[PDB]
Amino acid sequence: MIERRKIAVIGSGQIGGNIAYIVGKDNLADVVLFDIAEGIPQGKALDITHSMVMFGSTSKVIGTNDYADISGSDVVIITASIPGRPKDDRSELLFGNARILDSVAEGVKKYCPNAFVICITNPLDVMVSHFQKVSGLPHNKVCGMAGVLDSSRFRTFIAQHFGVNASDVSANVIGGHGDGMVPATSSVSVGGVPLSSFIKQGLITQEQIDEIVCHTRIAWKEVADNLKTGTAYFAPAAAAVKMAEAYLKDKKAVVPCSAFCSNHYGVKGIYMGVPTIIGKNGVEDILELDLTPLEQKLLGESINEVNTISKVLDNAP
Amino acid sequence: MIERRKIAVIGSGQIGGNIAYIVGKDNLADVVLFDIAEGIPQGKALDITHSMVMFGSTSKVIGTNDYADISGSDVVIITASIPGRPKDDRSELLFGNARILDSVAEGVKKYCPNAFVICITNPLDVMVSHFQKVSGLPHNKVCGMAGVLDSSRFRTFIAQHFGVNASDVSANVIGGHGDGMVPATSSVSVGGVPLSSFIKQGLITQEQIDEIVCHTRIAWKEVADNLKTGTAYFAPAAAAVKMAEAYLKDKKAVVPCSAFCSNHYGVKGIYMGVPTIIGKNGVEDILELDLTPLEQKLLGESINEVNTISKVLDNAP
Amino acid sequence: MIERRKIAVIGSGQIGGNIAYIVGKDNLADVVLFDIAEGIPQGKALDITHSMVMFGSTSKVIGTNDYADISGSDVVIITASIPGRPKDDRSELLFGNARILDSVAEGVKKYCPNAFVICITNPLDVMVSHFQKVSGLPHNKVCGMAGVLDSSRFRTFIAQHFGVNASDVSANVIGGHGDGMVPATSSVSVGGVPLSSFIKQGLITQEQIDEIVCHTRIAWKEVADNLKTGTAYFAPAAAAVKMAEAYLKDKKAVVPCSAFCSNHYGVKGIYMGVPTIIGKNGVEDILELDLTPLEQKLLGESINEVNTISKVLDNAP
Amino acid sequence: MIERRKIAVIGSGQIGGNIAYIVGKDNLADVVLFDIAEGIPQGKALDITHSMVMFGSTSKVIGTNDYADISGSDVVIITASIPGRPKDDRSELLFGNARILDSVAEGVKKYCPNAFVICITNPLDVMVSHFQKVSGLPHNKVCGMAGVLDSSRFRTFIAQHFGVNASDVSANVIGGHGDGMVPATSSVSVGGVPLSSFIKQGLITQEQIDEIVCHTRIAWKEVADNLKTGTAYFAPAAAAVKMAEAYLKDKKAVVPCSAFCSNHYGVKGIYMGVPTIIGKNGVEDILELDLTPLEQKLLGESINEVNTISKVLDNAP
Ligand SMILES: NC(=O)c1ccc[n+]([C@@H]2O[C@H](COP(=O)([O-])OP(=O)(O)OC[C@H]3O[C@@H](n4cnc5c(N)ncnc54)[C@H](O)[C@@H]3O)[C@@H](O)[C@H]2O)c1
Ligand SMILES: NC(=O)c1ccc[n+]([C@@H]2O[C@H](COP(=O)([O-])OP(=O)(O)OC[C@H]3O[C@@H](n4cnc5c(N)ncnc54)[C@H](O)[C@@H]3O)[C@@H](O)[C@H]2O)c1
Ligand SMILES: NC(=O)c1ccc[n+]([C@@H]2O[C@H](COP(=O)([O-])OP(=O)(O)OC[C@H]3O[C@@H](n4cnc5c(N)ncnc54)[C@H](O)[C@@H]3O)[C@@H](O)[C@H]2O)c1
Ligand SMILES: NC(=O)c1ccc[n+]([C@@H]2O[C@H](COP(=O)([O-])OP(=O)(O)OC[C@H]3O[C@@H](n4cnc5c(N)ncnc54)[C@H](O)[C@@H]3O)[C@@H](O)[C@H]2O)c1
Repeated sequence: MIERRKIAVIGSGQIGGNIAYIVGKDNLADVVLFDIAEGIPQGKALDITHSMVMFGSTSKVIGTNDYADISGSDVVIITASIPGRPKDDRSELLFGNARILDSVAEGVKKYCPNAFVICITNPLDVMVSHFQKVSGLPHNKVCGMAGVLDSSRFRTFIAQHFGVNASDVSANVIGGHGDGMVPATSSVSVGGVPLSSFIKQGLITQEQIDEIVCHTRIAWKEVADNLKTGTAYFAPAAAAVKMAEAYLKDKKAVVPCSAFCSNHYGVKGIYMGVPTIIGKNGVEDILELDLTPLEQKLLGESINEVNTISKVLDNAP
Repeated sequence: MIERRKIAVIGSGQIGGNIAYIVGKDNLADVVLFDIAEGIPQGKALDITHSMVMFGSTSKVIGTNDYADISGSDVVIITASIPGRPKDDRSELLFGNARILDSVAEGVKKYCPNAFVICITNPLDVMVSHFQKVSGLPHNKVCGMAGVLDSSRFRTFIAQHFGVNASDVSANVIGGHGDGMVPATSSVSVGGVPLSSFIKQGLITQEQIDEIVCHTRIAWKEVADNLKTGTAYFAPAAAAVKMAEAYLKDKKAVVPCSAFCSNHYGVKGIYMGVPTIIGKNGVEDILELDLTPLEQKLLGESINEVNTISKVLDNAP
Repeated sequence: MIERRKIAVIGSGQIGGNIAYIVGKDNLADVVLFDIAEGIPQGKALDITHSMVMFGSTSKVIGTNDYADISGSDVVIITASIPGRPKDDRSELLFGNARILDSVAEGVKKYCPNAFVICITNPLDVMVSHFQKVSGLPHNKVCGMAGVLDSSRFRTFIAQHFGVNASDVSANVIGGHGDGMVPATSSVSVGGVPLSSFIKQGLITQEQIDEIVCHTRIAWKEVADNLKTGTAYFAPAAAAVKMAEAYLKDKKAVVPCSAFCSNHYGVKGIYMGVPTIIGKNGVEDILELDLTPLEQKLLGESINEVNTISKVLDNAP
Repeated sequence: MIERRKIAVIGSGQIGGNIAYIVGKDNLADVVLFDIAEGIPQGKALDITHSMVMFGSTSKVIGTNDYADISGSDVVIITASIPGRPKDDRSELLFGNARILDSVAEGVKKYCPNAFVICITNPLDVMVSHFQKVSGLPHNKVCGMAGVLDSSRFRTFIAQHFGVNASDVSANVIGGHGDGMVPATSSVSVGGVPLSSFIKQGLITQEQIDEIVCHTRIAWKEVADNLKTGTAYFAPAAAAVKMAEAYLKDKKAVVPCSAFCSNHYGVKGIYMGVPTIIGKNGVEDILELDLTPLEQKLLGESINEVNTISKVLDNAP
């Protein structure tokens, strides 16, 4: 019997509200906006409900403070976080958000244990690992949104240099969602043309490539410093929706995200940004990029960052 | 010559940013986000720019505080306003927002005087009238967003009662965007069936229609009371986009909006909520609904409330 | 566990192929194109498959001659028919297509008895009734596409007169899909304005309305006489997809279609064109239009046509 | 002034009608369907017109046999051809179709000389060269659809092997649209990973790549053999629309098409399959792929086959 698709958004702040907005606009699923703050999800849900007829969507969007309402959710997107932007590093939110995810894990485990969980809450890679351990959900049904955002930024900056449609730039960011993230320049192409060729042709310099890599790594601060009252939320929301689409429509889409990687990239069981295939069984495979020796080292340094913050969490107050 | 469509969003707050998000997502046009507040429009533009590749759109979205950047704009959407939500009525911000729109009027007059202008700034009907006077733009190239939002709520509430797709409800709200808005119950139809028939069939009572009419007029408060930090912004943004679409696509679409009504509804030249036809020449026509004596009276009261508040603004002490 | 939606198209001729094309384009479902003609569905499926990447859809489209391949189909759309356009009346195909539907009913009953069946095969209303009797599927899970096509034509012609967007014209055609079909002028509106008002305003004449009614009734011949090699197929395909959308997305959409009507319009168990609500349980309700005495008589004459052709079939060779 | 976009489709057969269908569905532009055959374009235009309200599009679609009706066309797409499918090679219809394109050239030269012209008529590369010469239109405003169709098939077949979304495969086909097309295997990547890496990882063999390359070159026959009444038309139509989109939306999109290559791939001025950048000024650039010695040679052979057949047409007996 046909049932409507259902996405639960845990945390109805800046990102959560836009996710509901976009999901509703696309008629991808019904949405449940969950939050502990009185009135917030209810007001956003009512507002978004009014827009549905304008978009020609019959998606239902409700606000709640009750985990019972996320029962039967196909996808759970976790945006829940302590207030205030990070000053210097995403891991400043580590202790507070780990405790939030403990609570979220109990709600999910009880009401929708078969859901595909997409974590957004920072510090992303550590939070995803934490959520999986506490919730007990299968590794392939729990992942983190990060790579799509980082890679979209990487692709956009390359596209802005060459003056071409970013959809025609292929480019990946891998590793942890932090300073150590690795935009893999070696496997970048624009319409099938690699960066090495554009260098020979005189259309881009290595220094320009290095600036694009740097820009990608610290892009979050550029947005956050301009917004002042918080961090990026339009693109992170859009990225979460693309990931939800891949699962709900069984796309077998190649998606860079934080996934449990245990037989690739020289690691033996860790959550980190890698190119995955996402479909109706969640994370169905991981693909191995052709990394240079330098890039393999940078990835190693990224893995170290993830392990370091993970150990800090294991010795929390 | 093919040129990209260009939409200028004046005021990059809650509604302005959402308009930019959706316009870009749909690839309806390039977007210029204008604001006086430092950082805000640049930050949102950068964030939204990163999402464009996720949506498969090539729309360019930039942020600015320089009116020279809105030149050649096909459409201008004005959300600029002084801070703080309305208490009981929308017409408390009259003098401040009139002052803001003077600057916008001078900006548009200089850099894009052939633009279709859609005002959203409250108090809507007076602001629209004020902008046209100060700007000197043709009456048919200046209107206000209100009816689409109110009609959308009206359609939504009717649809919830009957348990049907709101897209299959036809319903209009006319008059001023305030407590004296007139949801024309006589114009209502659900897939060809009118409310009178549904009463006779016993599928809706007169008391329920009264509640729906009331809900529509006070719906803005229900949202604001729950958001607590401001007024509705997801649905108002979407409404403005639908109006922009009608213009840019030359749809000849029926759009309830605040337009210069010169020879309909017993008025000689006033900006108020009416069902217009919008195409490439702006407001191209106005339709005449079959209003009941009661609805004629309610609209008459609505017309007076506009002129009352309009004359107060003319008498600048 | 998330499974892809599946639509089976029985008959991969002119309409069938476009249905697959559009369903695939929209990524509404996977498609199985069934036909008895060797090579035809396979070639169309391969061709349409190549277009999927161009549309950004991951829909799978296959061609088959084996009813086993329609197992687990959520929706079955029946386009199967004997060759050649009708000369004067759709019922010329009655005897041949009744026998085809006997075969289709066995395939559906065995492999996907829980499917929502949308019949297109002419003579529509009699074929739908025939399919339901032979297949044994519930009345609410078997219907015929016709009203959406007839009403879209009716709406288009009205829209073409007034020079407005047809989406803003509300108008229904009811009764049998034949010469006796009833375009209900009484409940037509354009942006909430009834035709009676446009007559008073001098914008349309009753004779012009009568021509639009006639044009609607014989529209099929206008298309067919121009195509020469067959009858209309672009719009009928689009109409079938809208009906499939309503079921698969649980829209509660108001859809004029041939449905089993037993407590409305003065009939006690007959398939005929009526305004329905379609959702995940198929035909979930029928709505009652406000018909004039003249329109009630015309509907009576339509019912007689349907019964007459139905009796002819009951006394087949 | 906002004006509607306008696309003229010259030749309203299998491909032409599908282009009209999709353009209208997407509301990309108004459509003029031109043909010499009586009734055909009028019938399809009327049929497609009825579907517009179903799709929620206001695109106007008309049929004609008068070149004056294609005036002011932003894009012209040429499908006009003599009847009958190709036997073994596409270059059998040279003289007949060259004669047809003379008429189209004179029509476009008179009524819409600033139009972006996309030729589809076979033999593609020679027809494109012929049309530009006879029409006198700028080289950058005239191109041929081929590479998008071939690249789409190439991407699709690669994607089927790896079991991933074809949209996440980057792959180009260059050279002539014939047996000497060159699927550049060296340009292939699946989410950043190249075929060389997949070979090393043991996820694809060299023999399988050879089969995929072969499948791509002969794919047109597989479709034609199954359709039996003609050649592929769903995917070719969609390809032409994607090219029109790139122009009308000013996408700066990477489009493999038959373009005037003057200073790349070792040629001084010839129409052949190359990766172009298409925007509002037509073909705005050409990208240089890193071809292997073998691929350079295969492309060289392809270039000769164009000039061979091109010189045969220059020598009109
Ligand atoms: N992965 C990424 O790439 C990425 C990108 C941007 C932002 N982020 C992160 O996403 C998170 C959300 O960002 P935002 O701007 O939407 O934050 P926000 O402050 O706007 O929203 C957070 C919401 O979480 C709610 N919340 C707090 N405690 C909760 C609990 N116990 N249960 C449920 N809800 C609770 C709050 O009420 C608030 O509405 C942040 O941690 C941010 O750093 C991640
Ligand atoms: N018509 C309707 O139905 C409707 C519905 C909802 C809200 N509104 C109204 O729309 C307006 C905007 O709502 P919001 O929530 O986006 O407000 P907001 O406070 O979030 O945004 C207003 C923006 O205007 C900017 N601004 C201030 N002075 C300016 C100037 N001189 N030039 C340019 N920009 C300036 C501010 O920096 C701010 O970013 C309000 O007046 C609100 O009452 C109307
Ligand atoms: N309901 C409506 O409003 C409406 C509108 C237009 C057309 N139609 C009808 O739809 C039907 C299809 O029209 P079309 O133009 O697509 O016809 P078509 O001739 O192009 O296609 C019919 C297909 O049915 C196949 N077929 C024949 N016998 C079969 C069997 N036993 N099992 C499976 N398939 C079989 C044929 O091989 C052929 O491919 C016609 O009867 C036509 O009158 C209905
Ligand atoms: N580039 C590619 O990859 C590709 C792929 C498939 C097909 N094709 C080619 O595209 C062309 C069209 O294919 P189709 O299946 O649509 O063919 P079709 O026979 O279905 O349609 C051709 C149309 O051209 C019309 N026509 C004939 N003479 C004309 C004239 N002087 N002016 C205007 N119109 C005229 C005919 O009436 C007919 O409707 C063929 O040449 C085919 O080989 C190219």
